[PDB]
Amino acid sequence: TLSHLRRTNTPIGRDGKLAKPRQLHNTHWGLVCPAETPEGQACGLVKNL
Amino acid sequence: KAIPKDQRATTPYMTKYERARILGTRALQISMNAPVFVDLEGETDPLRIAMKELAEKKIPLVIRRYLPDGSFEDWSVEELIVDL
Amino acid sequence: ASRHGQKGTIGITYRREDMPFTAEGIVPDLIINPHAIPSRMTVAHLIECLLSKVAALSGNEGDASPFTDITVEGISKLLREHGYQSRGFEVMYNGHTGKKLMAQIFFGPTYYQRLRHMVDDKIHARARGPMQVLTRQPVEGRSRDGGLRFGEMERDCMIAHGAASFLKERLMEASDAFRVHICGICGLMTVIAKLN
Amino acid sequence: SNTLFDDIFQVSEVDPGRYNKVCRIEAASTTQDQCKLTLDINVELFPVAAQDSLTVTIASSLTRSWRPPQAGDRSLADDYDYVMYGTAYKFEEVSKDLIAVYYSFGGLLMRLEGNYRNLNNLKQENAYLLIRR
Amino acid sequence: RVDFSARTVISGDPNLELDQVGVPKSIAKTLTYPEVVTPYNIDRLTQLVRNGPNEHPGAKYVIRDSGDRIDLRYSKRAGDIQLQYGWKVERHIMDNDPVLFNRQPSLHKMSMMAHRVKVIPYSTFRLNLSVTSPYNADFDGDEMNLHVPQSEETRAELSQLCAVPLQIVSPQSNKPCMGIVQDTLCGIRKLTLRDTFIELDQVLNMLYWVPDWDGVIPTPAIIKPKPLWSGKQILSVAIPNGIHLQRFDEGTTLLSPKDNGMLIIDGQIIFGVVEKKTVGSSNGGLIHVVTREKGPQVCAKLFGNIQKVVNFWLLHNGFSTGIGDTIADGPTMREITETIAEAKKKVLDVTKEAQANLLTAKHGMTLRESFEDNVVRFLNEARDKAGRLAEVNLKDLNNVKQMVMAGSKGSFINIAQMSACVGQQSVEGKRIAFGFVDRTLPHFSKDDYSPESKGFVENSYLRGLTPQEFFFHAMGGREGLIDTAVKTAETGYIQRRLVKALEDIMVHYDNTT
Amino acid sequence: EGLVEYIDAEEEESILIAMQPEDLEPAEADVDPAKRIRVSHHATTFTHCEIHPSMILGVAASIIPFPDHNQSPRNTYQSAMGKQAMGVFLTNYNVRMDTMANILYYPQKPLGTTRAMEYLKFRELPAGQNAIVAIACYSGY
Amino acid sequence: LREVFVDGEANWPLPVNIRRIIQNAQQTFHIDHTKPSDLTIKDIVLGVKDLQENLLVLRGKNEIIQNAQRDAVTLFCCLLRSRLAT
Amino acid sequence: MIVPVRCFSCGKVVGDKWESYLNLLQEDELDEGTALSRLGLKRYCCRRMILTHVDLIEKFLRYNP
Amino acid sequence: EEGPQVKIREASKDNVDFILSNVDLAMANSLRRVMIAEIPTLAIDSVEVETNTTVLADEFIAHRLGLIPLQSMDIEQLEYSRDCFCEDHCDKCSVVLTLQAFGESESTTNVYSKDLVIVSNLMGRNIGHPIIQDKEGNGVLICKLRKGQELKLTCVAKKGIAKEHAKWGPAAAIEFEYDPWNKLKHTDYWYEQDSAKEWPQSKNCEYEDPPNEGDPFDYKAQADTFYMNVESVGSIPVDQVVVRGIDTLQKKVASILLALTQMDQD
Amino acid sequence: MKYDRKVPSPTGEYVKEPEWVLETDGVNLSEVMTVPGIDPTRIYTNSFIDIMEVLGIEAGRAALYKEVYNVIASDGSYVNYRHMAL
Amino acid sequence: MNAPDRFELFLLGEGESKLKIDPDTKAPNAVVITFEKEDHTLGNLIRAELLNDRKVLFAAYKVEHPFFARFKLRIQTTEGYDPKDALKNACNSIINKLGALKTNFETEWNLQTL
Ligand SMILES: [Mg+2]
Ligand SMILES: [Zn+2]
Ligand SMILES: [Zn+2]
Ligand SMILES: [Zn+2]
Repeated sequence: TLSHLRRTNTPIGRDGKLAKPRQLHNTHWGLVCPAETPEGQACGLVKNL
Repeated sequence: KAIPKDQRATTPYMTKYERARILGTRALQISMNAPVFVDLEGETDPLRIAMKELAEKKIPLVIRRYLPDGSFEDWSVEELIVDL
Repeated sequence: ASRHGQKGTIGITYRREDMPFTAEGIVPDLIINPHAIPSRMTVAHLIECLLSKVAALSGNEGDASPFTDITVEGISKLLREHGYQSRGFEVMYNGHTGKKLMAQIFFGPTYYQRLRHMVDDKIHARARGPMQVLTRQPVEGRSRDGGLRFGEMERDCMIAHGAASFLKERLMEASDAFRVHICGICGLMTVIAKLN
Repeated sequence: SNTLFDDIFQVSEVDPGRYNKVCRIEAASTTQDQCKLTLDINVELFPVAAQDSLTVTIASSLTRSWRPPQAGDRSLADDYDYVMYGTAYKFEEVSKDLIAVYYSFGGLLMRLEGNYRNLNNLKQENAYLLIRR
Repeated sequence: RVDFSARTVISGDPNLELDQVGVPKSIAKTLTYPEVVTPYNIDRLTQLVRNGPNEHPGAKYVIRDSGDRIDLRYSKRAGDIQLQYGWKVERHIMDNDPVLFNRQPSLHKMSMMAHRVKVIPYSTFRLNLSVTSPYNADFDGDEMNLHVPQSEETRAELSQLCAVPLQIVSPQSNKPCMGIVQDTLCGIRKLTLRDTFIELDQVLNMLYWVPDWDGVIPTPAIIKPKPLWSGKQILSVAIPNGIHLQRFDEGTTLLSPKDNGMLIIDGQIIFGVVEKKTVGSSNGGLIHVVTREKGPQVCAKLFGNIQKVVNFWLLHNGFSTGIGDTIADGPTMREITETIAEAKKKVLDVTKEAQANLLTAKHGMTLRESFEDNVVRFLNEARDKAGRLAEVNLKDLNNVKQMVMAGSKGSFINIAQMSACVGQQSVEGKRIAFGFVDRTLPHFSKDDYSPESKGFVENSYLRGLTPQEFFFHAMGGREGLIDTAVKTAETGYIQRRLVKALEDIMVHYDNTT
Repeated sequence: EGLVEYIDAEEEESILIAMQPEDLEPAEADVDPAKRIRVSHHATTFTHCEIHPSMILGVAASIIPFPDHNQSPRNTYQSAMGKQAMGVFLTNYNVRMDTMANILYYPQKPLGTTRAMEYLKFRELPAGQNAIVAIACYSGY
Repeated sequence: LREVFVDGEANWPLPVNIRRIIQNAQQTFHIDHTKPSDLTIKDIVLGVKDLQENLLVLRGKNEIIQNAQRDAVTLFCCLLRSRLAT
Repeated sequence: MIVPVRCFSCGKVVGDKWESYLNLLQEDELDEGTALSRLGLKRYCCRRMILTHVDLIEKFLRYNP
Repeated sequence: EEGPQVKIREASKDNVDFILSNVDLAMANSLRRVMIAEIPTLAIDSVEVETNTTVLADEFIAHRLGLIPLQSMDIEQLEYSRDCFCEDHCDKCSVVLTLQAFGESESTTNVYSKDLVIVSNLMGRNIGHPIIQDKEGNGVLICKLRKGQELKLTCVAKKGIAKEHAKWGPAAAIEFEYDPWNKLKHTDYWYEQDSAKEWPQSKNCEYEDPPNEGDPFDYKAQADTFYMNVESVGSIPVDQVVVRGIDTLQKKVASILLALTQMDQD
Repeated sequence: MKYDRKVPSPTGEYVKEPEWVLETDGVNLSEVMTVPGIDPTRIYTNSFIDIMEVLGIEAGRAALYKEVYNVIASDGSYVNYRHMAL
Repeated sequence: MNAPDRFELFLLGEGESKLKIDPDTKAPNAVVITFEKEDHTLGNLIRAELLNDRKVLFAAYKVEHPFFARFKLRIQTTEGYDPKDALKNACNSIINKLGALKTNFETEWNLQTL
């Protein structure tokens, strides 16, 4: 329940296919979680803090 | 267009697809309450019966093989060599 | 499933008699296949075991927090101060016969979770039933007592096999199928068929 | 109803290649300096130490299921201590006038070398091996 | 969508035949095969009718020539009824009916194979392990489908064409597409070894387990004081007669000291340890032979035997896995530590030797580009090799190694990354980049090109990563999980087009195409 | 009392940070052959220090025991299932009228834990059961 | 061959495994590597020649086809003769 | 949510030792591991049975009708 | 005396540490299994719920009750409900219990198994008594409750055995062991440097003489002596669980000889 | 680049007789072909689209098939000629 | 759902003898007894003791599948000695043993204190 309260959605309509953002950036360290992310479909777009 | 028993060209063997349809086709007929030209050594399964009807090559059927151009070659199950 | 993406289902239930046992007397609540370890390399599952098989003995809530100063070498030290194999392995006898097992096995407590999606919430069969109105084909879901989709892919597959008719079937005699009257002239669904 | 080979060999060495229960043994004869021997052996039911005096025999007898004991009072060409039974898979020619045959007992293999069993050694499966002392 | 279709969770049954599919009763009682009332059946048929549509072996509709249904679950004259030649009786699916089993997605001839029905308790479709890969399914809650034939000719197209055993050799790789896995495999080896001897009592039960056992207790490999049998010996009982197979791995010499390769004569293992190569989906493997030598039939029937025999012996020899299989000889740990450190300087050297502009550009283009290619190549070289140490120090009694040897599961890599050292992570090739203006994590000093920052995990999965290691590692893995989210998008489309392009292409009767 | 600050991503660029408050501070004047291998403290500029690393995680993972002992992807899946598991989603369930809901007859607080749980109120509302497990090939089921 | 498989590559996908077909022929008659054969050298060569005459893939009664036959057969025989060498 | 009667694994009874256990703590001020051995729970299978369990029930009761 | 003798070691009211000698493994285990899931016992096998205002839901409690160990020394004389011609349970094949509780105390009311009341005729025979071994004397806390939380139940004990559901078995755990100094090599000890040290030594070792290196391998050796320890839930004195076991089994082997005869006539 | 070509030794054996070669990075076959020094017999552009316009369809195919075979073969994925072929 | 009723693990149904004896054609003088509603608890035991009858040439059992409590048993013996009789002996032999055990046990138990 908590988990669903700390979730993020990244609206990349159109640019869904890139060596993109779905990537785990460095700036992300500490603010977002490294592992907790959905497989396929809309991966790395949605992040849990 | 029709092809004489001679001038025959196709395989002398039976395509699995041929056999399987025959077998199926026959069994179907058997279970349709059709005459069975062999001694049921106590078989109650139309397939099984058909399979026998086949290993004794006593199946009244003729495969008509059609050729891209329309003409066909007719082959009987009596002839067709069943290896597989 | 455990907490290391080690999801699995049940494949059968046994009883203390059939289950393998340890001289101590104990027996397993659950049996996972070792082949679910190498290629997946989930050592934490493997480690949770050893840790817990100890905390359960000392009654000291074993800490398995991320980056810390805890060792496998250091847990085995505790666990042996308790009498059992320093590695967690234990001797075990075959339930059926009762003869020792040539090998030894990894035996221990391991928090597992029971996640939704239970078989009976899925089993689902049909053979003729409700029929979509417009289409006149089976209907969707099991809840509405519907049927199953025999899609392009399962189609291409039959064609591949050569199963000419098992196909015609799935498509006619097993779904749509309908009879109609055509005109031998204007090839249409015109014709007024008063079937009496 | 015969015998097929007799001699005594001396172990040149014993090799337990990661095999806690079996060791392959090679030994030379005490007659012709041509007869050499290579043979796997169960070192748990019949230990063997380097340099020993072993007796080797063969023969094809004393093929219908195998009968357990009972014969506690029957035939027993078992005046030995180790007695296996297997098959031969090849008859090789180690150049010149030297022929060697290979054997196998459900896993255990055997290699022999010489030349006077031209009419002695058969080419059939049957063949019991023996060893004593 | 279609009628006469079913779907549930599936599981593994080391007791069914390859071609079988354990259907749960629940379904059998719901799916009906319309049979035709005929003198051959009338007796047995009416029997069902009577049996009602609730007892298993039963039926649930009867139909007269007048084209009208008889709802056997109601219709006052339920118990009544005298069947008739030419009538039909939609009956319950019974053991041995031919069915079209399958898992999605379907892009393989081997994604839909016919099977011998086998009504069973509990609600899960049951299949044989060795027919797992053709469907490419796991029992992690994998739903499979099932379609039931309807005519006699239809069920014949499934029997004579789409039948699991008929599918053992794959046309798109001219080789077997079904093997022998996990337990069975991992065990058939432990059972084979020269060091594996079985005594009477057991030797028998095994013999028995094999359904075609000519009922001839085979003369013991050993007799001397205590009569024993070799694993190879009885397993051989599973191998028909007329089988011949020569192998020769590496040091193989018709006396294979390492018990390499393998000889099988007149269906009897003469020598050599059995495993993946011998009993897997390999080309000239045991299966490939049997199928081509004896017949599709004989083959399928072969898996069974092996499985049963083996599985049984395994059940009693037992097999496990645990942390103990990941910890290596104390010294081999240090020996690794330093083998890592030494590989750090061999880097550091090339570090200053490039900070002092003494680095040959190299055909490798760009000095910097040419720098990396040396560093990486230096650390990898260390991992692979850091492991080559543990891999050889793990005794022949280490479960993990055993699963690897038998090849049931695992690669030596998996050994390294667990007991020796993980390795250098990566993103598009170029080790961990600088998202953090001239560095990796704010826990680092600007312009640090050392390995511990460009993303090199020095610890083994056993010791456990560090904040930094852990984090990079992540970025690294999370990659696949992406080129899978996009690949998946275009993959599909390709797959279809090809297919939609070559539909109509079939070998005609003139042998043209 | 200025003893801790809120540093975002941007202002994170221009700073240095210590992992551990201890290990990464004292002087260098032996080392466990079992532990892992952490680099060093080659710097004396540390603007800030990390409370505890674990905090880089999210709800999900926070529950995984020893996530620092598994192939990164394993933890990525496990953090997608603890969502499909069962437990005690509250304690007023016997008074709630929500469509669907699942409760475990006998919950059990895990034997293997993460200090991080303490704030996730887990020991107070578990989601599994410490099952006695044996990794063995048995029936082949 | 060298004009086809320039690479030099000798291993190829071909019907009829002849390596085995013989291994069977071997221990199926318990042949012994001691005593001499009994084959007329006419036997071998003149037979292996008749063999190919029957590995028919196409059948036609005319040239065009009976020519395409010799083709679809080629790459094989070469393996054949390669193996059934006097 | 109420102690469990008997330990899933081996079966020995258990549901009574609750208050007895929860007592050797608050009153006899002891350390869990020792309390259990004192309640006859020798093996971890049962041992764990108690040590773990969370009496949510108590929190349930605190409700109303 | 004649064959399979015994030397009971430690032994009490709930445990039976004993050295069963001169027998066959097979048998040793057979018995074990029997003692586990084939010794008949009684337990609640049905619950008629009149009124429940507790937090726990019906079946939940229902379930609990089943487990509640019940007396059953005189179980051998109380026919299996599926035989007591009576349509659906006679006094001749089933005890019947009751449970009623009310939230009187303005402070949590514990409902134990002692609160169980037998209502049918015992016909004078130890049976259906909620077993108790508690110190205070109120064994098995069946459920708790607040203010006006009511609970009215109707329990119907019956025969049945673990095989048919665990709530029956009077076993609870059985120790088993032999060849403590692995002399038959029925196991290959997994190690790292030296099994001996790494692999703990069981207390049972003393009761059998150690190895003695040099000595070859004893291949004719088989398995006598089995260090067993039968624990009990209480529904039967430990001892019987051992005896009644040795019996049920004994009885089974008979039904085969018996069945063979009922088959020799035709 | 120094490629390792295998070729007929005078003695018969097949051996590695390395050769230097140029790999473009833009493409205009039509003319890089008519340049002296190159073997306009072994030239090749991964762009079969061209190798078709220049060299002629049949060769095009050859390239096509060749290109395809590779794509699939970098995964180490065998696929019996016939298919891709078709 | 599809779960069979627990009691089918020891309660024979309509028309099913604990025993069913079939002649094995593979070998001479051998039989296959199908013990319904039984399992290892018994099978293995009979099997084991059945092995001491020196007049017995073959004895092995097997649970054809876990879902079904029932097992097969095969017996073979020295021509002139019907198996069934060998089967009995085994059983009896078994009983006598147990009997003694029952006995000898009690004895030791009564001599105990606590
Ligand atoms: Mg999947
Ligand atoms: Zn018209
Ligand atoms: Zn317990
Ligand atoms: Zn009654």
